[PDB]
Amino acid sequence: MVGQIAKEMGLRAYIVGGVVRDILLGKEVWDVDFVVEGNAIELAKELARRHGVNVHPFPEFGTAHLKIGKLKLEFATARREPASLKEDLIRRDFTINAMAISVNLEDYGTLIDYFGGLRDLKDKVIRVLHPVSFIEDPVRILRALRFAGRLNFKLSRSTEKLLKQAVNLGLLKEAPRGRLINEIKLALREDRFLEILELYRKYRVLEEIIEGFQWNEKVLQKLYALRKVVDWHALEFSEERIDYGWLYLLILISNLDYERGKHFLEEMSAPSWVRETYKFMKFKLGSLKEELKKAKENYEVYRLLKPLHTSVLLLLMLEEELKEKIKLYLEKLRKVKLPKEKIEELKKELGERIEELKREIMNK
Ligand SMILES: Nc1ccn([C@@H]2O[C@H](COP(=O)(O)OP(=O)(O)OP(=O)(O)O)[C@@H](O)[C@H]2O)c(=O)n1
Repeated sequence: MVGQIAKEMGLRAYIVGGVVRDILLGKEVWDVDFVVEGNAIELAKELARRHGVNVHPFPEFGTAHLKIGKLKLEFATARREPASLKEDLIRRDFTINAMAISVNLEDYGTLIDYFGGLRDLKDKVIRVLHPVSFIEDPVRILRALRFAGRLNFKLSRSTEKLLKQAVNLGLLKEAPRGRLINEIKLALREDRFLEILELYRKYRVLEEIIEGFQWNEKVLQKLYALRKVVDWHALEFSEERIDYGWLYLLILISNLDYERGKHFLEEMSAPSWVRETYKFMKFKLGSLKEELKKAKENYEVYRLLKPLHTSVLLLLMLEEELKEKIKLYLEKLRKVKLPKEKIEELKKELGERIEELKREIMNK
């Protein structure tokens, strides 16, 4: 599609960055990013045209978003911020993000590796292009680790020292907060997110990020324990799933104050029930686990756990004692139902009698 228009336009168009990586590693992505030696916006406009699909150009920035099918496309004009592709690439973060694939019909299919992105790709390694890089875009500090987390990669040695420097230089602080919180967000959407936390703690990045936070053993314990819990509840109920990353985020801010914590979650654009989970854990959780343990009958447990959110329950499973309790609630007590004739006999106040029959049959 693009290669042919680039012929008609006599341009050169390339697939660039993570997408390429995702391809070499065989991930599927319908979000595809290009860099153009030529006018990108018009290439986009003609692609859209011939497909007859709506396209949004961005004249100021010089890019265009357009969506072919459920597949998404963003065309960007090459820039050094003319510019050779190698210039567009050399400004990027990591070797494995620095590659490109030709849609140009002559070299079509070609992986373009200047900095050894493929070499470094097989070697399972996070390597920046140049050493100033961290200073250039400090958010990368996380992304690096993030990559290393998701794909199980090691930092380049030089990269390692570079990163510890940058961290230590508190660049992590002086970077605009918005991009950082953005990153942390995208980090906690990860399946490998725990390993990312391993790297976080390793470089102590979080201490340069959130106000008043530091790491303690118990936190880590309950974090791993959380991974077990999430593994399990994800296994049993496939329809009951939530985005679990938040939990771990929460587990970090637990020892923190409620003021700075809720400020931080609102800062994290945490969903309502998330910040609500923060509030309920900060305030009434002690009484919660107490009266949960103070409940002798299965139905009392039922009446205690009903109004509350699921994530909160998942958080309540961390205590060894309450494990079998939550197991009973989730697998049994909440599964019990009722016939007709009896209801009609209670009808001859109703919900009273129903709650009563609940209390009666549930205890065993
Ligand atoms: N802080 C950043 C953000 C991104 N990039 C560059 O931006 C491109 C893609 O942006 P991004 O989507 O953030 O990185 P991806 O590798 O595509 O990973 P993902 O799709 O998950 O975001 C890559 O070439 C990368 O080099 C960068 O150099 N520094």
